[PDB]
Amino acid sequence: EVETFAFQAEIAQLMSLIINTFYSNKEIFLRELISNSSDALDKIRYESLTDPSKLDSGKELHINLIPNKQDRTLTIVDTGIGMTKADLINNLGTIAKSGTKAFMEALQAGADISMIGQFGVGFYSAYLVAEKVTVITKHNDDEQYAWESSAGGSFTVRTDTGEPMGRGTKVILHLKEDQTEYLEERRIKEIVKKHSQFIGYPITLFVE
Amino acid sequence: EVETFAFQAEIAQLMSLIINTFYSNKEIFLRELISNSSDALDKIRYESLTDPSKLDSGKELHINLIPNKQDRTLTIVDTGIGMTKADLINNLGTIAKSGTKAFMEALQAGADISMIGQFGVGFYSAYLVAEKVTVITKHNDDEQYAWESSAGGSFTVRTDTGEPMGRGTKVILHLKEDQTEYLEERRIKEIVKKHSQFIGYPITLFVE
Ligand SMILES: CCC(=O)c1ccc(O)cc1O
Ligand SMILES: CCC(=O)c1ccc(O)cc1O
Repeated sequence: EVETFAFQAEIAQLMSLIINTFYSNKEIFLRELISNSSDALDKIRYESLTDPSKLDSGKELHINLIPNKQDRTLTIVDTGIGMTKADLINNLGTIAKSGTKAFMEALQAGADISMIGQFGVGFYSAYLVAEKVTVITKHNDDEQYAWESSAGGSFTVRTDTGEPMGRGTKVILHLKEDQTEYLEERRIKEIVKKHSQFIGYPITLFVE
Repeated sequence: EVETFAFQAEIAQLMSLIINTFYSNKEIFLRELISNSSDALDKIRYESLTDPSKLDSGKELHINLIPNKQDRTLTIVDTGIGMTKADLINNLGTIAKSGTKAFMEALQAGADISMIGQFGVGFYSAYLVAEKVTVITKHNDDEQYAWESSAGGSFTVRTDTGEPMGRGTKVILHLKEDQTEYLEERRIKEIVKKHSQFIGYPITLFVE
């Protein structure tokens, strides 16, 4: 059923640093995740140029932001390329061992955490606001998996027996009890206007 | 021998706009190309995690900047993943039809040309300083090709019968007669310090 994995030592370190370093500009987490979704959307778009049957699983390419105040979650859904099980396990598709090394070396050279996505490890900036991230993903090659962590050096992967999604990745952020501002419609609008105003796919902010 | 292709109408338009729009901050072209090389280097690195024989063609991952004042060229060499012939033809691996659409829509909404790489069409910013770009590339799956354009709505692809390179892509910029500043060691250093100081692969500026 549930398989448990250890983060590579470097990714464990990165995460600890994101959770432990005092850093007020937490909002950048949404830019990082939107831009991840935008990159995955490019990949399914590039691939459908040569093989247009890859879109049999969803012809519409978009990003949705779903806050839910009861569950204290913000969900970023994209209909991008999705991850195989192998991708999930290899640090959600990233070059995370050397991306972290490069990042922790930019840090001790005049850079701040906001430059995280330049090293290809943006996803972990989710840990700025979330106490637990759950990642549901579906690639055309493979079945649907749920990936999950509350940091602490381990993550779980299970085949997700719940709701089919067709193709893409849903990042569910279970927010820290003091970061509920990121559930407010006004707050989300502002961040999307400020950090992601020129992203080439519809972004849709759901209402409650 | 030499096959000639037509740029897609949108890419033709983008290029014309890059060549024709008055825009003084031409230097951003080097940031765009370095960051393309860095992305390709990530791809061969991600792929060698699962299959370490993909590095049989070059174990070292780096970017080199080679000015040559006699030929009036600046060459950006990377040992990244390389392009197949198909990739070369599909707009050098980019989503260029819709990336341009997204870009030309950011333009008439408060954005300037420097935001070009956010739409995945950074490569064409080469036309800010070059009268002709020649692209030599080698992917592990395929042979070695030269791709070439002086804009005007057409590009050529030939199998490159010259010097083997092992794996990667070399972008040769044949500079406009008034943009030779980009051949100066001081000028290149400054741009690399200002726009690309935290890129996670060695960048080496060759000397003449
Ligand atoms: C591999 C690309 C992918 O599916 C993905 C990864 C991280 C993320 O925050 C969003 C995504 O869509
Ligand atoms: C497909 C990635 C690739 O080989 C490449 C493309 C454009 C570029 O300026 C440099 C590159 O290395």
